[PDB]
This record gives sequence, structure tokens and C-alpha cells, in this order.
Amino acid sequence: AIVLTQSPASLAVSLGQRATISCKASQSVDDSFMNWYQQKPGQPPKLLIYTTSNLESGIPARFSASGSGTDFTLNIHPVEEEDTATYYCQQSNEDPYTFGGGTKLELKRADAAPTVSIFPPSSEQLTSGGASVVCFLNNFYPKDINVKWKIDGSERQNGVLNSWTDQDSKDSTYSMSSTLTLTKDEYERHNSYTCEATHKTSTSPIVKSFNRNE
Amino acid sequence: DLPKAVVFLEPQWYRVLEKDSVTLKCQGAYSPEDQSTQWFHNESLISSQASSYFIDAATVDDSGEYRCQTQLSTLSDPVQLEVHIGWLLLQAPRWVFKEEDPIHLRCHSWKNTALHKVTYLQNGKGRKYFHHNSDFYIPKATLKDSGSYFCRGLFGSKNVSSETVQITITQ
Amino acid sequence: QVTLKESGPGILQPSQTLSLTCSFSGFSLRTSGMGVGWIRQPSGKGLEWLAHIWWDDDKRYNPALKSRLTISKDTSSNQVFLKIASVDTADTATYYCAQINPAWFAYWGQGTLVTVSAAKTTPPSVYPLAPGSAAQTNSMVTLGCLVKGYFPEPVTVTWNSGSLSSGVHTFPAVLQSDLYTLSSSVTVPSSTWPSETVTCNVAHPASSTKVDKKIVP
Ligand SMILES: *[C@@H]1O[C@H](CO)[C@@H](O[C@@H]2O[C@H](CO)[C@@H](O[C@@H]3O[C@H](CO)[C@@H](O)[C@H](O)[C@@H]3O)[C@H](O)[C@H]2NC(C)=O)[C@H](O)[C@H]1NC(C)=O
Ligand SMILES: *[C@@H]1O[C@H](CO)[C@@H](O)[C@H](O)[C@H]1NC(C)=O
Repeated sequence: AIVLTQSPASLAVSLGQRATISCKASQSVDDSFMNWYQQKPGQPPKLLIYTTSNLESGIPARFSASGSGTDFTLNIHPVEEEDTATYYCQQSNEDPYTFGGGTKLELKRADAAPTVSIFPPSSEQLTSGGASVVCFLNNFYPKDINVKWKIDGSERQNGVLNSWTDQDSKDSTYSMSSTLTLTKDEYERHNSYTCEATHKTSTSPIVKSFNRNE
Repeated sequence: DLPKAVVFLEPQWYRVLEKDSVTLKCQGAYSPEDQSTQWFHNESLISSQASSYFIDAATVDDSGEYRCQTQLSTLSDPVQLEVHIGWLLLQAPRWVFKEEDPIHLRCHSWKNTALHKVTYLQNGKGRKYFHHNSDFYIPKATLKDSGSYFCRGLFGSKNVSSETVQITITQ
Repeated sequence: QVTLKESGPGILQPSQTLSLTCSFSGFSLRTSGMGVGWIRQPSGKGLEWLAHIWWDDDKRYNPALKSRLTISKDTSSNQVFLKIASVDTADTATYYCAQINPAWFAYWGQGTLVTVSAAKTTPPSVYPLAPGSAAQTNSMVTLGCLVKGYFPEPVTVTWNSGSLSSGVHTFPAVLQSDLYTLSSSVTVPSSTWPSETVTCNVAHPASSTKVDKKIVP
């Protein structure tokens, strides 16, 4: 069975620069049925290149590919905002058909600080017995970010649940949500709840808070 | 009896696959007063100046009759083009073959996708085999060459056969 | 033209038999060279070819999926089916069908998520995330919608029935104790809220639930 290994496993790329992805086949077959697909996070894979070098119609010509034996190379140049995706090579030369492991391409952009918003438990959730405190940290860059939850000045580590969006295909930012889960009883013991965002864009954290007795 | 233009195909295959390219060439005379050529498909005008006509990516609808004319070389006899659907096609440059004339056949794949382990068959029997797709070329046709021909080859891990074509050796 | 749409059960219990259907248009499985294949992808993982069927009923199978796989086609109704037997949690993945040919895979379907689990189909609770009074004195105001305690994926979150799309962030769900929790944010001018209405529409097909919550102070 043919093993396809892609290098690099991940790449950060500047707007307009050439990006190269290598796919190495364990076996050589004399054009080889080597195909390339682009998969944007929410969607199916989409064919880019078929049979080593053939550009699929409707795909811009800044995608191209070439094969040098067991050495197959995808080239994107210039790279655009909308190329943030995972790229897969794939062989139809022999059963079973196999894919490469994927190369995750991400875009670089100017640093952007998160827009931070904090939200207390709603009444509905409180009546039902639970208490969730929600913090949004939207449209920032780079993706690295740290959230610190406080309850009346004391950091709370347990109960926090964090989720990041995939890179935005238009503006190359990221966003993140941070959700602190409590019960109604342990919530109504304390007054002030704080979301604290540490990011490259500031020496000082961004601090958003609310007081239950607002 | 008025002199006529003549159509030629490049390549000379008159049976082609969808997405193939075809160049049609017009042999005809010009004069300082007019150097234009007109092309007709199914008797409708498709081009009014250029000597050649290029089909970039053939569709089934490009099948049919083609004619050309110049002012001095009148409307050509038609040349027929067949655009077939499918993955594999046995191509021939003409319909009839006289004895001692060459027979040139090609096992043609869709978009010229690479073909391995290719057999050309006559009346059900393996006639010629290549590991890499080559043309079938009989240098001197004999009447024993008449028959039903098709070809078959391996595409990666799947064999495909073309449909049959009747090859008739005449005089 | 060519399109493919997969269908599954959303959720089935382990050791059961997964039934998948692929319905296609724009080509016919009677044409020489055409085939339909199945590929799967665990969340955040790579792609694994499972099986495909050719126009001549020749069927090829991943030799690692034992003999659990069975692919069939129906030329009359333009459909292809895949059966996986004896499923376990490692079979949870998005399942794609694709129109292929002997040299590449040409068109893929949208994919269908299949979760293999014994947990119970719980519909989501929806909670509004309303700004405080101080937040409204900024130029832009961010509102939200918390979708808690549902199972299995997926949910579909819209705002103002799709009229609000710029500046929406619907976050990936997180899995806790057989229950999923996602949130969704939307950002609008404070000159539009709470003057113009803003409501989120959550949908959970697996439980046939559809809910809307308006956002108020
Ligand atoms: C010029 O005239 C020729 C001769 O009438 C036309 O060729 C014919 O075109 C039709 C429509 O494309 C072909 O039928 C189609 O064939 C395929 C393949 O079997 C099938 O998938 C379709 O459903 C359809 O029936 C017909 O075979 C063909 N005749 C031939 C190739 O000898 C041509 O369309 C005309 N073109 C123009 C611009 O008028
Ligand atoms: C294709 O035909 C040849 C001749 O028998 C042989 O390699 C094989 O049986 C067929 N199938 C495949 C998948 O190669």
C-alpha cells in the first residue's frame, strides 16, 4: 500500500508569497494519478489538481503542481486570504486509494487585539438551576491567547470551557469563546465576575467584568 | 466544376472524445482583394476570416459536418466529425482502408489520461500488447485485417474497454 | 450540474449496522468510467477511503475495514448505498460520497456526520446573552446565544433568520458528559439595538427541535 507523506504538516504564509507543499510517495510508478484537494474547515474537499499537474477548471492558475518521481509538489503563488485550509494529496495509482496526512495552511496578518464582551447567566438558565458566564474574544491575531476567569478577585480554573473559530477566510482573524459553568447556588454566593484576556497586542490584560448586584 | 476548398483535420482522427482538441484546416486560394476563409458547421457559419478553426474542448454538439470556403476556392465537400462520450475510444483516421495501405489505430483515453497494459483486439482475440500506451500500426493492410476491433487498458487499478469499431479492408 | 447528497441516521447505537445513502445528479452510473465512492473523516483528522462502486458493478473495499462494508447502487433512482456492520465509537466521523473516475475523485457531497454512541438524544437549551447598560454606550454592541446540553451534533444557528450574517461568530461545540455546548456571537451598531429586533434561531434536527430567542435588556 502506497504511503503518502506531506511536508510541512503546517505552514504560516504571508499574503502574496509562494507556498510549497511536498507529498512523497513510498512507491514510484513511472503521468502518475496524483491528485490534490483543498478542504476549507466547514466544507468537503474540492479538487485542485488531477493527474500530477492538471489544473481543474474554475480553479485559479496560481495553483499548480509538478511531479519528480516520488516527489510531488503543490505550489500556491500568490497566496491569498481565502487559501487558509488543509491541503491533501491523494493517489489513485493502486488499490487501496490513499491520502496524504494533510498540510494546514494559515494566513498571517497585522496583529489585532480581541474585542472582549462578558455576559452573566440568563434568568432562564438560573431558574433551571445552572449558571453559565460567557466571554467572547473576537477578531484577534495572532491565534495565541489566554483567558483568566476571576470570581471576586480569586482566579477560577475548574469549570472553564474554551473554543476557537477557524481562521476567517476574509480577514484572517480568529475568535474564541470562554464559558464558565456553575450552579445557581455557587453563583449567587459571589458578586463580581471577571474575564481577563492576555494577548500579544498588550502588556496589560483586557479586563471585562460585571457585578451581580449591578 | 468550379474549384473547391478542402478541409483537413489535425490530428486526422475523425472519432474523438469529449474535451479533445481539434484543428480544422482550410486549403484554399486567396488573392490581393480577399484573404478570408469561412467555416461552416452543419451548414451554419461559425467563423468568417481565419484560415483555421480550433475546437478547444470538444462537446457532443461539435459532432457533424464541417465545410470551408474562400472566394476563389468554393465550398468544400463536408468532413464529418464524431464526438463520443466515454473514458476510452478506439480512434481511426478514416472509414475504409485499401489493401497494402497502412492501418493506424489509437487507444485514446479521456483527456489523454495515462494508460498502462494496453491490448488491441481483433474479432475478440488479442492482436497486440504494450505495457505503455502505443499506437496500433499495421504497415500493409491485408484482407485478413477486416474485423471488429476494440482496445482495453489499465487505468491505475481499473480496466476499461472501448466500444467496438468495424474496420473494412477494401480495394 | 453534478451534485451528491449523503444521508444517514445522525446517531446509531454501537454494534448496530450503519446505513448510508448517496443521491446524485448530473451524471449517471451507467456511463463508462463513472463510479461513486465513500470517504470518511473523523473530526480534526485526515481522510480515509472506504469503498467505491463502478458503472459495471465492480466493487472495491478498504481491506482494513474487515468485511463490514457493503456497497450497492440503483441506476433507476440515481442512488448508491453503503452498509457498515458492527459499528463502534471509532466509526464516528463525517461520511462523504463522491463521483469518481479511474484516475481521480471529481465531485464530493456535503458530507453527513454519524455519531456512534449509546447516549440519549437530548434537545438543546437556548439562553440569551444580553449586553449590560454600560456596553450600549459603545458604537458597536455584541449580543449572544448560548446553546447548551444537547446531543448529538449538529446544531444550526442563524440570526434574524439569516438576515444578520456579517459579524457573526458561531463557535465549535465542546463535549462534556455526552452533552454539547456551543455559543454564537453577533455584533451590531448600538443605533440598531434594542431598537431593531435581534433573535437567534437554533435548530437541532436529531430531536426535531427549532427555537428562537429574542435578545432584550
Ligand atoms: C450538428 O449535427 C449533428 C448531426 O445531427 C449533431 O450531432 C448530434 O448531436 C446530438 C445532440 O448532442 C447527439 O445526441 C447525444 O448523444 C449523446 C451520446 O450518445 C447522448 O448522451 C445525448 O443524450 C444525446 O442523445 C447525437 O448523437 C449527435 N449525432 C451524431 C454525433 O452523429 C450536432 O449536435 C449538430 N450540432 C449543431 C451545433 O447543430
Ligand atoms: C485487468 O486485466 C488484466 C488482464 O487480466 C489483469 O491485470 C486484471 O485481471 C484486470 N484487473 C485489474 C484490477 O488489474
